Amino acid sequence: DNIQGITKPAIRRLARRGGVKRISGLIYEETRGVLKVFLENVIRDAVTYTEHAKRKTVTAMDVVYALKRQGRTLYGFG
Amino acid sequence: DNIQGITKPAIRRLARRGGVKRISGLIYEETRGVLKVFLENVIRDAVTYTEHAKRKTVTAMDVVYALKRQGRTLYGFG
Amino acid sequence: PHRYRPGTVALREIRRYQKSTELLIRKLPFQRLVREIAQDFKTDLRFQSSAVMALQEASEAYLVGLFEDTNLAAIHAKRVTIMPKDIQLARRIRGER
Amino acid sequence: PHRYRPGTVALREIRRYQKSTELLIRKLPFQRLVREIAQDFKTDLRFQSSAVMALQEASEAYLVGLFEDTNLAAIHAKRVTIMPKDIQLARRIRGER
Amino acid sequence: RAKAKTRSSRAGLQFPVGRVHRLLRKGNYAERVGAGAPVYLAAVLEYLTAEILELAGNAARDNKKTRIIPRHLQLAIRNDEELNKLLGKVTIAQGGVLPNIQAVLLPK
Amino acid sequence: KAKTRSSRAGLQFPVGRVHRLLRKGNYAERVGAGAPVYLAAVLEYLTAEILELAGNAARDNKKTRIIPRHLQLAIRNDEELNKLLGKVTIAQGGVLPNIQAVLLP
Amino acid sequence: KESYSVYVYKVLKQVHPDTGISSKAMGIMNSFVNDIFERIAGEASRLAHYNKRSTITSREIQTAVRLLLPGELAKHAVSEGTKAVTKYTS
Amino acid sequence: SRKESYSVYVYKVLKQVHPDTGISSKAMGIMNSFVNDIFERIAGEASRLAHYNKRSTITSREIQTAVRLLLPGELAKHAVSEGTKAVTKYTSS
DNA sequence: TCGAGAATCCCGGTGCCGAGGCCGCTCAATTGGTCGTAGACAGCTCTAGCACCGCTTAAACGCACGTACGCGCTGTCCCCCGCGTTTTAACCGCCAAGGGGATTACTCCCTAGTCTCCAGGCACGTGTCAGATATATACATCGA
DNA sequence: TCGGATGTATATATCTGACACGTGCCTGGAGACTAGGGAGTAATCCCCTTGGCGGTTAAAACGCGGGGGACAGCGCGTACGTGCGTTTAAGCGGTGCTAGAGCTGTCTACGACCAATTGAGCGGCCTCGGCACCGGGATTCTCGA
Repeated sequence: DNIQGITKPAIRRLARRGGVKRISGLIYEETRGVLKVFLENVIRDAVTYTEHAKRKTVTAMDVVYALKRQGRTLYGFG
Repeated sequence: DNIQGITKPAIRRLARRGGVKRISGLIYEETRGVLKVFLENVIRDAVTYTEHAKRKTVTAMDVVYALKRQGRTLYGFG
Repeated sequence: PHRYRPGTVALREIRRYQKSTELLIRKLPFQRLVREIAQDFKTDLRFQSSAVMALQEASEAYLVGLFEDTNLAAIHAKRVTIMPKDIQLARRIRGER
Repeated sequence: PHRYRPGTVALREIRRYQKSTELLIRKLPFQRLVREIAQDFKTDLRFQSSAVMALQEASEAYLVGLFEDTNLAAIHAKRVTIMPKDIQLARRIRGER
Repeated sequence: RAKAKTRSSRAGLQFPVGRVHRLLRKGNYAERVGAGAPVYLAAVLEYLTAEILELAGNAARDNKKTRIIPRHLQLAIRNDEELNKLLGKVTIAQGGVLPNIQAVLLPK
Repeated sequence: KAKTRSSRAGLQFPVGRVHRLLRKGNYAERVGAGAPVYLAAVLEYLTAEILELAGNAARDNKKTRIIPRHLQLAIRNDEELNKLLGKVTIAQGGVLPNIQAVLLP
Repeated sequence: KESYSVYVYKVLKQVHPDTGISSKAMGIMNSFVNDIFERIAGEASRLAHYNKRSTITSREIQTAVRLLLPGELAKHAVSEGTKAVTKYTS
Repeated sequence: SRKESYSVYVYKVLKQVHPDTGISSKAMGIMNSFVNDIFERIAGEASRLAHYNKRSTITSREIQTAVRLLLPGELAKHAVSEGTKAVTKYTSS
């Protein structure tokens, strides 16, 4: 039950960074759900890369490749 | 100009296919503008493709390659 | 004098234009527009019929998708009519602008 | 005995977290969530701290963009508070279902 | 000299192993191409084509038509929940859009 | 006696390394003589523009060392570089400080 | 000119023996096959380049399939691919 | 593990532009990932262009067309001009 | 409820043109040998990821109170839909031509390939200063 | 509009830990020469794209109700900011240590590659049945009453 580990003030901080003034109650649950979906999608490809590499450790480069395949290029890790 | 060739009934038919019940009067000019922008974007890539081949004819391959470049793959033309 | 209630002739034609697979834009004006737009890139260009047909199909699909997205945006604002602010909202969320 | 009127503390924060770059989510809970999610794909799978940090930052950026989009959608609806329907509209317009 | 049995028949497929091998070699994908890679790719392509054609034929049958047209392709792609996201960024020429009217817009 | 191709073209980026990477990338059967030079020139110009914007953005903050935040500010503020890197996330970069006019009181 | 026309027709008749296909539908099927082929081949080449491998084998194509096909599609695709590879080897 | 990077060359470019500045390690890693991404993007577009015209050689024409396709307007013009200038100087010497 | 009116599905009859099949008939996929070599496999090393353990403290949280505003209700009014009337240029068929997009033949010159050598750039060690941090001060603003 | 009380940069000392500089060496980038194959050049010639003319009319433009929806204003009560004690757990520092990534050494089975060669797939020619279309009829929404 670590999806609740992303606390309500964390979502509030992210919304403030995005520039949001007021927050509804259901926003926390909805953002937890969408984050869970996004991490599932990215980690699926990362683990697939790890499987194809015959490795048991997920290096940052595999995560970079998974993000690139999803249309979200990441700079600063390789 | 020729952008006026995209008549108001054409915009109405496009909205109907999109599933829109009522059209405001300002929709038509904005739709013409966005269509012009999209056509410019695609035609730039298509014409660059036909220049690279040292050709003065814009084939269907150039158009489909341009569309695929903007992530708009088109099926049915080669 | 039978007068249809304003609104039924919308959903009626909507069923028709969603059931059909036409191109909804007159071919000659669109070809003229494509030739004009390409004139600003290279002088004295020639366009294959398949090329202009593909351009028309791509523009058709793009515009119907944009019209679906702006319909969703207009519904979100508790409205039935689509207004340009919905157009720029959809285009901005889609990352175009 | 004073009190800050609603709205000012939101900006005292919006400016603070926009002018400064941080992670904004506790490292260990997010790492535990990442491991829990990855457990459903491969058992007893190891990770790297660099990979966890990359996933952290990617998630931060994704939500930040999603929050900008949903804020704009909420403002389009003549509103200020963001509702879950705003998130759903943003995700549907972006194509993420 | 023995009988020239095709590789597709040897693998029990319908898509070409030889042609896919040639396209993989000439596509500049890799310096070398394994023996089983064309077979695997031909099998995957054949399965995908079979699924698309099955759903397209079902859609055509729903329309009381025998021959398959692009409209049936569009219906088959956009009705399924996986082929839609596999082909979410593509457009089917003359395929149109699937019928969908928002419930809010309906009268009464 | 030996002169590097980078210096022969009046460039800073390695023409030889670009040529080797073009050979190794399985991009095409053969690589032209001037293709690595052209690609290195394009990369050098793009890096020059990026570093110039990063540097003057950093100087705007009275910092003489360029950090990822300065890179993010430089890329997002410029219209064309933002278009080129619209779908790119810069680690530890942050976002442009902007608040919608409706939110202000 | 190379086209998957006869091949798609054979698959159709295997699945729907009493169903025809139009020329435009056949062209769309050919375009779909080419797109999927180039996508999977590009992903396999990318995997080989990432893992410093000079050849693409059934493993690379399998991983590319798993990456580019969602959920049940990937499972059935890898099932058919493994079946065909096992049939070919024996 | 002889890892290759673009550190020295990008540092040279910075000293060419701003002689009194420096790059942090994270920012330099972002620079390396930016140059690698741009390089692979242009090379892939050039390979696609070569394969589209039944051509089996990547020349300056292919790189020119690729950079014209990927970069925005004024960026494309400036990059094409600078690349042509570099190609001509390399050819002269 | 309801019935004239208006679309709408449906079914029969007619046409017509693309889907399909057949028949040559090239050419590229199959066989079968060598020839080299990529990675398959096993093994050694060292390294960084996992687990614990305790500390100090940021912050998460559950809880109160005030009130901003999200939403529903009322009303106005205006602009967009539906339909009838009047252009009009889109469409279809046709013919003419020229021009340029593919082809075939011939060099030809440019790059893959191989051998040699060297200098540059990357891993290593290190002295150094750009900047975070701690402490006190100007200063644009919620209530009468 | 201001007394005044905050979190807003500003002004200056202290580490300090990343940063840029000697450095050396080995390995990939230059020079040097071949050759032979991809590509430019030349001719050509036939498709097809541009151009334009006449007839039909489906479609577009325009005008006129008028009504239903966009929008402004008010009321409310309801959920959402704000201090605050706390308690909850998160970084922060130190070590154990061990699975596991990374690099080495055989060498073997696998992938080019080239000489026949042949059957499968491609181009061209019927050819007829699916499907488009039209016309009359049964059937199903609709909107004023």
